Amino acid sequence: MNLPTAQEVQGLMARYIELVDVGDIEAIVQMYADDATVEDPFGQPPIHGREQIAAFYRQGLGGGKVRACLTGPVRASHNGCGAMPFRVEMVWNGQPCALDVIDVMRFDEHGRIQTMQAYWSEVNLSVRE
Amino acid sequence: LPTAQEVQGLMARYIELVDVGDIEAIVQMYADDATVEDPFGQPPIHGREQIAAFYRQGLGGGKVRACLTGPVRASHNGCGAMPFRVEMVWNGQPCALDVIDVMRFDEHGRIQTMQAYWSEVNLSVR
Ligand SMILES: C[C@]12CCc3c(ccc4cc(O)ccc34)[C@@H]1CCC2=O
Ligand SMILES: C[C@]12CCc3c(ccc4cc(O)ccc34)[C@@H]1CCC2=O
Ligand SMILES: [Cl-]
Ligand SMILES: [Cl-]
Ligand SMILES: [Mg+2]
Ligand SMILES: [Mg+2]
Repeated sequence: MNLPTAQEVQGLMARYIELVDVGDIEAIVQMYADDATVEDPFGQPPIHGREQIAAFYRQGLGGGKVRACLTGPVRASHNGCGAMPFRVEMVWNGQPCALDVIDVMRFDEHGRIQTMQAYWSEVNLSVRE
Repeated sequence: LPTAQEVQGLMARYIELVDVGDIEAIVQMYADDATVEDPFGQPPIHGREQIAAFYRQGLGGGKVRACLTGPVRASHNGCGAMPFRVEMVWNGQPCALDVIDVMRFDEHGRIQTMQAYWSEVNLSVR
C-alpha cells in the first residue's frame, strides 16, 4: 500500500494491538519501517531501527502475561497518522494490573510505521484495591 | 515543566471549559507563539486572535458538549494525550465525533502545542 487512507490507518492500528495482545513480536516488528523510531514512554530516549525495536518488544512482551485491548476508536487523519486509546493488562508485584495508554503513529508511503510515540506514565497504572 | 498529575489537571480543565463554551478562558490557557493543529494534517493556526477565531467559530453557537471518554495519559516531560467525544449539530443532523488531542505544556503551564487527531471517519450520526 500506498500511504494509508484514514480507513487504512484505522485497520493498521487495530491490527497492531491484536499482535501485541496475541505477543507476536516478529509480526509487530514487520509492521514497522526498517528505520522506524519508538518513543515508549514518551519522554524516554527513542529506540531506532528494526533490531532495536524487536528487542524492545521482546523485553516488554517476551515474558508473556501481557493482553492489550482498545478502549475506544482509532482516530485517523489525512496525512497518514492515527491515535488510539488502549489498556494493557499484565503483572505488577505478582497481581494483575493495568496501564491505560495512547499511541500515536505516523506511517509511510509504503504503509509501514515510521514513528510511534506511546503516552503514559505511573498515573495510568492501576491495581485492585 | 508541569508534573504528570498536573497534566492530568490542565488537560481535564481544558475539556471542562470546551464543554461549557468559554472561549476567552480556553484562549488564556495557551502560550505565546502556541500552535494549534487541528485537525492534524491541516497547517497550524498561530496567533493569539486567530487561536480565538478558531474556538469562535467552533464553538460560539453555545451548542457544542465535550466530554472525556477515558483518562488523560501524561508523560513526565509536560505532555499528555486524551480521548474525548464532541457532540454537535451539523446542519440539522445530531452528530458525534471522536477525538484525541495531544498537548505539550511550557514551564509556565500554558499550551504550547495542541494536535487534534480526527476525521471524517470519526463522525457518527447519533
Ligand atoms: C511493557 C508493558 C506491557 C505492554 C505495553 C506497555 C506500555 C506501553 C505499550 C505500548 C504498546 O504499543 C504496546 C504495549 C505496551 C507496558 C509497560 C509495562 C508492561 O508490562
Ligand atoms: C469544531 C467542532 C466542534 C469542536 C471540536 C471539533 C473537533 C476537534 C476538537 C478538539 C478540541 O480540543 C475541541 C473542540 C473540537 C469539531 C469538528 C467540527 C465541529 O463542529
Ligand atoms: Cl474513546
Ligand atoms: Cl481510554
Ligand atoms: Mg486478541
Ligand atoms: Mg523508508
